[PDB]
Amino acid sequence: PETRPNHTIYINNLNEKIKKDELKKSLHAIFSRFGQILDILVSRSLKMRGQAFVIFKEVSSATNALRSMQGFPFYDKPMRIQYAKTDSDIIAKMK
RNA sequence: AUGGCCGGCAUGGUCCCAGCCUCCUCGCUGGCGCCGGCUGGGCAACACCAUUGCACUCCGGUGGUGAAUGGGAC
Ligand SMILES: [Sr+2]
Ligand SMILES: [Sr+2]
Repeated sequence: PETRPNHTIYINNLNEKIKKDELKKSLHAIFSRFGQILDILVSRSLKMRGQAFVIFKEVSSATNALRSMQGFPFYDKPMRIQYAKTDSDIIAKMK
């Protein structure tokens, strides 16, 4: 099943050995160029490890980010990027 | 002494220097002889195992101390 365009991109296949704080910092280092980021959500729990949500202010940023960085080698692993299924809370609280 | 508790045995002492050791006051006002048994805390770090997982509620499991020695002064 495919996903529809979204403010938020969902990244998985991330290196699970990286600490939350550093992972957010690094993700920002490479994704900020695509547009203003509202937040980056990372959790190292059993269910949510290896994954991240990057919440852009504009959908065009998310879209550009998804196209350009698909398969990007990151901590020695190719990034897999999709649109999030649903809107992040940060986004609902505006639009 | 050890995260806490006990037993067998060995071993002259107090300082100074260097090297090493550790999940549980990484520190020079901790520790670094032999062997056996009992037991608590915690995944914070570290390691291993499992996990490819769509969140906006912090939240998988297991492991270790079964550790580390030389030199000088009195
Ligand atoms: Sr110790
Ligand atoms: Sr853990």
